[PDB]
Amino acid sequence: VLVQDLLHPTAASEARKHKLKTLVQSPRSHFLDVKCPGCLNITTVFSHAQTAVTCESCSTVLCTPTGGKAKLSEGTSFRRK
Amino acid sequence: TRTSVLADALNAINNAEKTGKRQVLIRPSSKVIIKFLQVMQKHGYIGEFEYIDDHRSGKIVVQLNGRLNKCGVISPRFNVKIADVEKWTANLLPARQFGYVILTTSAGIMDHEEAHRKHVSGKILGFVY
Amino acid sequence: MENDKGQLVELYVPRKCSATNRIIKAKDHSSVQINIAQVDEEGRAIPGEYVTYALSGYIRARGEADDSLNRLAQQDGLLKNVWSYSR
Amino acid sequence: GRMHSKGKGMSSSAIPYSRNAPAWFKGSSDGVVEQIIKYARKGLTPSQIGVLLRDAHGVTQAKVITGNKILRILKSNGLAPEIPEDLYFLIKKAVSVRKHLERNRKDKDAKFRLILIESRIHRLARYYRTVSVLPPNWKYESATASALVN
Amino acid sequence: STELTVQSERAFQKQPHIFTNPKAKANRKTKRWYKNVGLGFKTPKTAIEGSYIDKKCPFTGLVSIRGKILTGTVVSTRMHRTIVIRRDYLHYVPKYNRYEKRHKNVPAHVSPAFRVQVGDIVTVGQCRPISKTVRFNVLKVASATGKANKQFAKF
Amino acid sequence: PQAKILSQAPTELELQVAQAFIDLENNSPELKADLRALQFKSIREIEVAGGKKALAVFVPVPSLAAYHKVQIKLTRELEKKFQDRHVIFLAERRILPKPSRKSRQTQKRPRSRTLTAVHDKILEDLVFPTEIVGKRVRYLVGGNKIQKILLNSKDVQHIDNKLESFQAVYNKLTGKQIVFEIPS
RNA sequence: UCGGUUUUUCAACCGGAUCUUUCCUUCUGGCUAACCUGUACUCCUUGUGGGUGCAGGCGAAC
Ligand SMILES: [Zn+2]
Repeated sequence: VLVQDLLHPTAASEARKHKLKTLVQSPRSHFLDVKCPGCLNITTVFSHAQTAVTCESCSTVLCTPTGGKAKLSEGTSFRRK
Repeated sequence: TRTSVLADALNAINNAEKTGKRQVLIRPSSKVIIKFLQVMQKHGYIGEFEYIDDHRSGKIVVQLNGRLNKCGVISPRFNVKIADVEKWTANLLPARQFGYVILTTSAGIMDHEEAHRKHVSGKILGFVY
Repeated sequence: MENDKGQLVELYVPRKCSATNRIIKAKDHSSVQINIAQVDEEGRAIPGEYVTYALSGYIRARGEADDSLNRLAQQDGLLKNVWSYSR
Repeated sequence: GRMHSKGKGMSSSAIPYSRNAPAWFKGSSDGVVEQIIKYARKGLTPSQIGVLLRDAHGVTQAKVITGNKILRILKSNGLAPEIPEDLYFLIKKAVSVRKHLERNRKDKDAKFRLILIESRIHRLARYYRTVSVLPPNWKYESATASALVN
Repeated sequence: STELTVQSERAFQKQPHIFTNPKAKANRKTKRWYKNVGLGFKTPKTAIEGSYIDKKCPFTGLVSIRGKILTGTVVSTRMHRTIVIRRDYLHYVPKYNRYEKRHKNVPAHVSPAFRVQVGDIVTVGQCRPISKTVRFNVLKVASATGKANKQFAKF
Repeated sequence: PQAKILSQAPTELELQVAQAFIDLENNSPELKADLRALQFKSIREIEVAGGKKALAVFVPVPSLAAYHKVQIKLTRELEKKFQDRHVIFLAERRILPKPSRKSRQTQKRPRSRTLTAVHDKILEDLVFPTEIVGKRVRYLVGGNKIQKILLNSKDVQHIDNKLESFQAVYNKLTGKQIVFEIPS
């Protein structure tokens, strides 16, 4: 109110506010770099899916698409970006 | 539809001034808006202002002096004919004296005094008194 | 304002609020003069000399007034840390 | 604020500030292009292709990675559909609705929805005509629409 | 516009006071008379290479362009050798200080020196009253193609 | 290899740069053949207020990706050989003028040869493989447009000793005042 | 100076010419006007104070 030095707010406020209504819009969606229990290879997989996502060639299935963030297949390790 | 953008820019600014915000965020923000703001600045109505280069459309943050009273944009851009100017100023501005009618011309977006001096007029955008 | 060859007219030159620059009106039965004492070491509150503000009725009425006063304080160095640029 | 309901949604895909490639996310451009072409060959439609790229492979938006769009790329390789993807989908939907109506004689709501669909189609048709993607004086509706679909 | 036939009326038609001598040897045979209309217009070669007669043509006839020269879109091609231009303009009502999209149709005779299709803008000229309503001759169908050679989307 | 890898070759500075490049070629597997397919359109010397100097090396454009593939190492090497002075790899772009109401049609301009676009490209390029976050533009009461450029909070130190120099270069190029910034 | 007059000290103010990474529709020839000029050099204050002058060549002065 009255004065809010606008352009630079705290990271917390940005995190809270709808990710469209911010200053410079950036997606708050990651790329899970995922590893499977099968082969020793990592796949760059978007945090959301819309697709049942198999591996590079293997029929392992990494992520099952729910409404939002993809719930990973039971026990699969994953990095970030 | 956000049909006119200058209008939108001014409206929010006006609201801010009425409340007593020291700063406004303008959503779409054009060449035209920027030029208008520059004009306002030149006669000291607006403080600093910062155009965010959104890798999209635009965004303007304004600093308000509290020297603003009403900034209006007139609805169609009436083509205006050098004598018409006088009439408009009589209608739109609180004195024969001060404040400005911000008309776009071929020579650029000027106030009205400047236009008169330059001896060129065109369509009107806004005003600032 | 001035009658041609100098000679000031227009009396009662309005107080402007320090927070909003909005004119403090004649019957601003809402506005206030805030007076804050210039201060020194051991006892010492220096009588006669204040850092002064005026707050216009309207801001106060709205409710957001305390924060404005804080802001004013932080500018004239009457406070540090209390009020920040970003909220 | 939504072309047909009273609803005013703002669910939408956002975009990142960088037009430049996201640094670490490797591969190339040629590979991406190849992938896109393969997908096109398989019968998928632009949006679908993009989706496939984004999730499984190292893709954000083809524009960022290749330079050109998806549709543009398709056009270049000559694999793009004759009736634009969205329009085609609309037509399909319309056909479905018509079929439903054929079966169910009393289903007023369905009819109403069909009307809206038709209107949407008309709008789209007009705009394609204007930008010259559908050859002029081609109208898309009820009898021929079904034939067009597949 | 005419379109083929050349010499198909009840009468048989030629350009007047212009005559082809059977005595002299010429491979070109017929002498065509043309007219440079002026006013910075390039007189279309499709008259000089042409074969039609047509009395209301500005190049290969006695009709001569003076006074007004206007432009505007072609609405209607539906009748023979003439066209309906629609010269659309904005007329001002002061009481409101605003404007009207106003109609008005100029019928203009078209020389077959032109291929004119619906929607094409035409620099038309004023002249000697051709007939009843028609007091203009099509001078420049400036829109040569308007995407006709490049209509196809595929590379 | 002296007066050859320069597109059009007149100046002594250019020759010196070519010589330096030749010297660099002694590395072999990574810094040769990749460096052979690279040309300098010209070099522009920009004097920076603070003792140090800046060198803008102009590149014909289809070469830019290749340059970026190398750049950092190359820049370091150049700094080592041409001491004190900093080096900016820049891309020369045409900047075709605006069509006037009268002026005869230049078969349309592409949004690539527009001034603004060119300037943006320069900003992208002149600043390292750092990649610009956001821009602000300030307009100050006096009437001074000040571009403010936001940089990635990672990498960073590849830019610190050059920021002023970068600013100076930009000013010499365009006229606009840049300020560089990095958030916390 | 016998109430007006013009420069310097000074600004704002409109205008024009420009280079800048930036062209004003383009040339066939008139006409070049003056120097980018120099062919002899000097009337001459110890000299870039001053140009009558004809062979390479500025076009905008239309
Ligand atoms: Zn895996």
